[PDB]
Amino acid sequence: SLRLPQNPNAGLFKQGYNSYSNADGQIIKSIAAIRELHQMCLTSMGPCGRNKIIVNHLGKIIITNDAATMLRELDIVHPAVKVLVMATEQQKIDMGDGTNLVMILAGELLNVSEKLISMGLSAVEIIQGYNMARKFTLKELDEMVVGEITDKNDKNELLKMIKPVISSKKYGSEDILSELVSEAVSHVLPVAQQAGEIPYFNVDSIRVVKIMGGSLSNSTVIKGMVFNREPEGHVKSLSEDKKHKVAVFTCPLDIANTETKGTVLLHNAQEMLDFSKGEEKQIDAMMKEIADMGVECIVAGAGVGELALHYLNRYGILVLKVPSKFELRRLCRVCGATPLPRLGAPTPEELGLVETVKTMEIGGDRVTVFKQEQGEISRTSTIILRGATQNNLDDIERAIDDGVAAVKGLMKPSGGKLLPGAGATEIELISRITKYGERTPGLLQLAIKQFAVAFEVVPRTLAETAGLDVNEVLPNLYAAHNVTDHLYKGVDIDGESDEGVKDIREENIYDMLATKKFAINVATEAATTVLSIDQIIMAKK
Amino acid sequence: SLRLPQNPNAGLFKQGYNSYSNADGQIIKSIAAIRELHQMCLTSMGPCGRNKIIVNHLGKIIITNDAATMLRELDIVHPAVKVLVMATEQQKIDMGDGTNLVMILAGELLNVSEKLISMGLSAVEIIQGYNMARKFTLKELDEMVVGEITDKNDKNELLKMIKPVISSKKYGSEDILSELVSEAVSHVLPVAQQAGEIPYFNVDSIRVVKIMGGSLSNSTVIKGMVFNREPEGHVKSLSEDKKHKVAVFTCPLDIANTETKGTVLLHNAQEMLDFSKGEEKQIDAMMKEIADMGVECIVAGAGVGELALHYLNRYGILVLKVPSKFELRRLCRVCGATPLPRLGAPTPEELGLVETVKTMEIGGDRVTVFKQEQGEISRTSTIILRGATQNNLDDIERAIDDGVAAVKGLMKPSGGKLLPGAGATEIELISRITKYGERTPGLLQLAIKQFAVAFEVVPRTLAETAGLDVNEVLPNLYAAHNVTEPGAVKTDHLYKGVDIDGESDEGVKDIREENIYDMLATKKFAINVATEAATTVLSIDQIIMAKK
Amino acid sequence: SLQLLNPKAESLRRDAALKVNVTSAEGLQSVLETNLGPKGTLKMLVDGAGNIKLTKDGKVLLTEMQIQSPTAVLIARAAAAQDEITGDGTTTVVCLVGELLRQAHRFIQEGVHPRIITDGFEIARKESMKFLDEFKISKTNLSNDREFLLQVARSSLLTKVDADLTEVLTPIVTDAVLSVYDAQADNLDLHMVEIMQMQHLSPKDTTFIKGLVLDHGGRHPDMPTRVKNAYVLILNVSLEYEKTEVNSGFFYSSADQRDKLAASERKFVDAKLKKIIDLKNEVCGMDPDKGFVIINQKGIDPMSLDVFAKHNILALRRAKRRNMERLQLVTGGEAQNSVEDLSPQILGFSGLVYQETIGEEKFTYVTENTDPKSCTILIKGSTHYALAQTKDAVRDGLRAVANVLKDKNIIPGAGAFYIALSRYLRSANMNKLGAKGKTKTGIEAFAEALLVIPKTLVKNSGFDPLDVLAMVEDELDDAQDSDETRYVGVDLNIGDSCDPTIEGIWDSYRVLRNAITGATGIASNLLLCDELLRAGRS
Ligand SMILES: Nc1ncnc2c1ncn2[C@@H]1O[C@H](COP(=O)(O)OP(=O)(O)O)[C@@H](O)[C@H]1O
Ligand SMILES: Nc1ncnc2c1ncn2[C@@H]1O[C@H](COP(=O)(O)OP(=O)(O)O)[C@@H](O)[C@H]1O
Ligand SMILES: Nc1ncnc2c1ncn2[C@@H]1O[C@H](COP(=O)(O)OP(=O)(O)O)[C@@H](O)[C@H]1O
Ligand SMILES: [Mg+2]
Ligand SMILES: [Mg+2]
Ligand SMILES: [Mg+2]
Repeated sequence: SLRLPQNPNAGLFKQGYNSYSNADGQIIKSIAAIRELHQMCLTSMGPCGRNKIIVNHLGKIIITNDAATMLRELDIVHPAVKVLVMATEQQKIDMGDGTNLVMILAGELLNVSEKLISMGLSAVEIIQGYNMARKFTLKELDEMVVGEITDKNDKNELLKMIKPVISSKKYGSEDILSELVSEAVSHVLPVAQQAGEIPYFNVDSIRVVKIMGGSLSNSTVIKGMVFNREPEGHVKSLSEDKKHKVAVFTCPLDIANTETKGTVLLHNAQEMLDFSKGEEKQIDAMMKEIADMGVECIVAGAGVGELALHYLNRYGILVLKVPSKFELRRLCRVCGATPLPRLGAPTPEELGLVETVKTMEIGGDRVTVFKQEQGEISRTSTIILRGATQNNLDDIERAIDDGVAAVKGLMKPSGGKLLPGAGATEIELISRITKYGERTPGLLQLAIKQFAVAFEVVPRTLAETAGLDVNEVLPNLYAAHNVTDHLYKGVDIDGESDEGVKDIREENIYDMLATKKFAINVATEAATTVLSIDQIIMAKK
Repeated sequence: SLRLPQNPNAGLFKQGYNSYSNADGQIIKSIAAIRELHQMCLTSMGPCGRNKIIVNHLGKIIITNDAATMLRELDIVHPAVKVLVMATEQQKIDMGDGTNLVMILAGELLNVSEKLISMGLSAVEIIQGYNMARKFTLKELDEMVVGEITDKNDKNELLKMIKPVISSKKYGSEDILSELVSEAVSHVLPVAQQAGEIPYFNVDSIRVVKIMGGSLSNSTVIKGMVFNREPEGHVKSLSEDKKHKVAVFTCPLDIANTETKGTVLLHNAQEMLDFSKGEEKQIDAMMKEIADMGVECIVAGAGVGELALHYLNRYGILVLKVPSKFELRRLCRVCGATPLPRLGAPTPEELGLVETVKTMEIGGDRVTVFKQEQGEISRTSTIILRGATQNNLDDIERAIDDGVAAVKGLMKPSGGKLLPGAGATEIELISRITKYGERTPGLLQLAIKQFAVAFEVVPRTLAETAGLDVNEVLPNLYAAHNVTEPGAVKTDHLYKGVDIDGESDEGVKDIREENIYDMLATKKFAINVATEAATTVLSIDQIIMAKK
Repeated sequence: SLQLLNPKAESLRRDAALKVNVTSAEGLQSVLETNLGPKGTLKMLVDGAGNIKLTKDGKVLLTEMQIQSPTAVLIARAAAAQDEITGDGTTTVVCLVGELLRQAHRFIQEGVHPRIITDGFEIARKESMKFLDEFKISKTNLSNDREFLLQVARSSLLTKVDADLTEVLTPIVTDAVLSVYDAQADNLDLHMVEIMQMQHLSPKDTTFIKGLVLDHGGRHPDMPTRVKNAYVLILNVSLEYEKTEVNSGFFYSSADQRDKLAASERKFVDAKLKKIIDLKNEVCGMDPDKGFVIINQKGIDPMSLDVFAKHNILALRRAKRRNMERLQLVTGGEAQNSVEDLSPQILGFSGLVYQETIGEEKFTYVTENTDPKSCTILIKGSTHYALAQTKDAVRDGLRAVANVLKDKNIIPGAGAFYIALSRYLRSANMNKLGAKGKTKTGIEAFAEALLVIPKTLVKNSGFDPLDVLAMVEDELDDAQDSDETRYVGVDLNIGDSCDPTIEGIWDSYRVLRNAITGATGIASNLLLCDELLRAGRS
């Protein structure tokens, strides 16, 4: 009675495999273990949320209070957590908004369902309960809409759109960053009396150029872009020509050499004497044609030779490398020209227009600025960020990426209508689902009630970060909905929040309809998978 | 696929425990394990047998031709081989004769059983076969017996008894070794003819003291005994006749001290003056009653004090040390004295009779001799065995124990009941047991047949060790028994046997004129214990070991 | 639940705890399956010391081989505890728990609860107790049938040893048991019957001695060896020296006073020897024909042995506690401790006392008593394992035959008890029973588990076990309608049925009763256990 018989199925699967089935207690092991990371996204929620510093294995430090950026770097051994990880990444790549609700609503459905499993309700019935509750949630959100927008062009109308998104990440900066993003969208959208038929928009239109140093208030908007690059050859005129035609060549400016390797063959010395002048006259025949039409700027992606640069210096033509291929096409969108791997000659139809190009230092480093006034632009803009630390500017970039991603979420579908925010529609869904559970008798009614209780974390998480008592403002808020005016009740965050009532229209806090629908679906599908599994099979390392 | 499950439910027992069933040819392996040390016994049976070196972990070496002796030192792993060790150990303790046979017969019964188990005979029938063969074997040994001793003491009859026994262990020369035993047997036996008393003989009576140096021809037969002692006071040749007296005391020759805190106590100077002289006068007064009885030698049992020694050698009383129990008891049987632990007067009836006590140089060290004379004979005589190598002294000494053990075989049964030796007793049972197999029906006939084939090892071994070809010597001997008993009485074909040295063909010129025979009591228990050795090994079909 | 609590632990639950109890049961069953029956295989046990001990008893196999499994140690205590008081039925308990677990485990896989299954075993066990009353047969002990005791003795001895040892050792037990029955009818096994080791000619030379044999003899040569009429004397007083509670020095002053005080050592011993001489003076008549012997429980001083040797009084020292409790039964005398009050009534009687010695040891034989109330069984043997094999055979044989005289009933064996319970449990009306629900298979599981024992006897003989029960089933189908009460058996010689009433195969009453009771309790407790774990400080 000292050594056990060692589980005589040990002839089966190797020691590295670990089984954690149910009955043994898998659900109890999982729902709990994940409460640690549930508090991470809960503390980082709201305008007063705390950012989290994540140092990866390489050492690149990041500080972001989202959920998709954090969990991407966290090497998590627990498999049940990873269902929540890439489910949040789906929200990042598709909509770019709601990572946090997903990590929070998906985890709370597992936390609140502790009562159902512990009481002894069937796991199969719980999946059917949340699925039917999911369908009722999607149908009911359409009726609580009061922000039906149809203009979606002017800048003041975006104050109900961008400023709630920017107010979440770093609440202290609202008017400054909203002016940068809203002015960027106005430059992106074309000037027209009526632009319809689903005009195209992409996240790559608005780029972010991070410059070290300078206060956030000193930032400005640039219609072109700004590269950390050294110009060569001459100083610009900056007002003399009034406009500049810019040719963008994929291939470098050099004598056309083949892909297969060759060399110089000379049978006699007569060709040796003319070979020194032949290379000069060869490029001169191709370079003189470019200068006739007045191309005052050339952009060659590959390395430019010194012989080609020498002929361009005397005529005063600007040169630029732009080695990366992705950022090469964005410059073409500004001027409105096409790429040309052939040398050929410049044509008027394929060549664009650029007002001026000027060179200075913004944060000590010399950069090239492609700002133009009175010119025609189409889907291009940049926001020059000035900040004290690179760690803080990284969060401003992702905040802007989430802001412009919401613009993609609006203009791509037919309607991206608003909803009441600040803990207004979430408590309404608790009343709707509470009334829905009594309409259908059956054993699944317990699942319908507990699905509503999971939505409680949204108001109190704003109160917990605000340093307020949850047991005072949360039940007091229910008395305000008794009865339009009752729909616009929300959670106040201020020193005068003892009353617990603040009107939404005074500050215009709103949320998107499509963002919450996609978040509720991915959250329910995430909880559906974790509650459906019973056995989890590991492996060695 | 890369690794087996390595025998699941093996944690029922410890990892060191292992099982060994009859399957997987393991009973054949146990027969092969017997075959390893059994072949060592082939070259050790017979008069031409070769001794064996056995170096123990301590370094004590014993060189020998006897099975029971060699198997004591070897540490054995196989349990089935240990059955042969304890079976031969039983043979040495009870009869002291016929130990190789226990080993060579029981090993060959397992050899021929290798053929029987391979044929498909059940193990239960194998035991029934040898038991029915054993009852017929022991029955016929009493039928084909010839000759008897009929006299406890005779010069010529003992040559027929001792000589074939010691011929196996250290043959050498026949006469010089046999006369030492036959002379010593006559001294210790209580003859007492025409009285009707029961004979009595002890194995511990005859004992051999090993002394280095000399040669085997210079060995003599001492009437008394001998130790390697030194007299303390003085040495005496004792040329005075008119025999001395002997007094044996088991307690030390000293003042009987108090067992509980013997300590002096002297209150005044009057006791201090007399306490020193009181011990002298007290020890002297006890010696007066001992000295007036005419005793001249006292054998002490423990350490003797110096003050007691001063008064003993005053009157010329010899002192002898015997610091052990058995060394003191063996000496009383010689002179026939009754010891008393008291320090008083020995009783005259209890005083022993020893004529002379000599001290001479034999092995370079001091020894004390107690030779008696023809008058007033004694028992528990010794044999001075001289030799060059100490290892040869050990094996010759155990040959006397085997010869003395053979003399024990005459006392208990009704008589001698000698049998013909030199393979004649084995080869005769082959024909009788073979005929017995033909008379009995059933599937046990093959067990009876193989039991006869196992008895061929004695003539096959003696022919192999004798440097002869067994293929020609063995079937030449069968012709004497294939010409079975014709109508004429007094047939002399039973005494035909193998021969170690001499004539060609080999049937020996009788074992007769040669005067070599075997004892019935040795063959009875040897075949009994050898069959039990094969019975216990063949009856078990599963073996379990631990730690190896 | 256990891994976060204990940093290191092992836990099996709800499928492995059931597989462990069944797999360990089937594993331990396969060890003792081949040993069960008369044609079973022997089993030796050799440890690292190298000693050898041979026996077929399951208790010796279990209580000598260390075992690590937690299930088998309960089977070891169950097999040991049943045998320690009863002396028979060791492997039967292992086969029942070895078979009842696997026979129920198939239905646990079907989904039947362990609670209601074990409820069926308990109510089925009560039916077997009611069946023992009708199945047993009454036997009157006043007849004093010696042939009936011979057949009971051959039941156990044929299982352990062969027919050669059984025939010679059977009447050794019968002569010892024939004296057990008396007017008081009080059974006494441990004090009356004993076993003693002696390396001698062979196991076949075991003989019966009616008196008490002792493992010691006379130390001095002159003391008598053989005595015709020896009147024993029991004395628990120690006649050597005694150190005397703190008593210290014999402070001697002069040299003459030294030995004068040393002579007082004899005065305490001689004061007790004089009482023996005064007792010998009363029984001094016919001194050459008669004799006297003294047996002491403690040691005797060698100085005093010469006193007994001069008067030709035989001396025996350092006897056991049990032998002092047996001299009164053999010789008929009475015990004494102090030397103050003596009488001739307490002296026993013996018709023959002789000694025989081999090697260094010496044995004293006493026999030819007038009315011996006890006796001994001096077993002979060759090797140490031969004595151990005869130890377990005589230990299990005496307990089996002794239980027949305790009660007035005896159970026939050879599968008659198990085959009879099979038809009883499979044909009895269930409405008479109080069990309902899913107790249908519990009756069939325990009823079918009993069939595996009598065919395990056949598995050692090599015949087909299922075919030799065909005619057995056909015999009982016609025996009920033929109006003839007979009990069938299982003869392994020819592979056909038999009758244990005429063949002499029998079994004790409390063996099968305690076996099923102990087996049902252990097997039920192992089924209800659904979790195994190890935890503790070390
Ligand atoms: N000044 C404010 N007053 C009231 N509520 C606010 C204020 N600023 C932000 N909020 C609330 O904080 C919440 C933060 O939500 P967040 O997790 O950023 O949205 P998402 O999950 O879609 O990215 C918003 O729902 C918003 O209603
Ligand atoms: N000189 C001889 N000639 C023929 N046979 C002999 C001779 N010496 C011995 N033998 C035979 O050899 C056998 C050897 O017996 P063995 O077992 O060695 O006796 P021990 O028990 O003394 O060792 C004897 O039985 C005897 O018949
Ligand atoms: N010669 C035989 N013929 C038929 N049955 C026998 C014979 N010997 C033993 N048995 C049976 O073997 C069973 C076990 O016997 P025993 O060895 O006394 O108990 P255990 O095997 O439990 O120690 C008994 O039930 C008995 O009926
Ligand atoms: Mg947001
Ligand atoms: Mg011999
Ligand atoms: Mg039994």
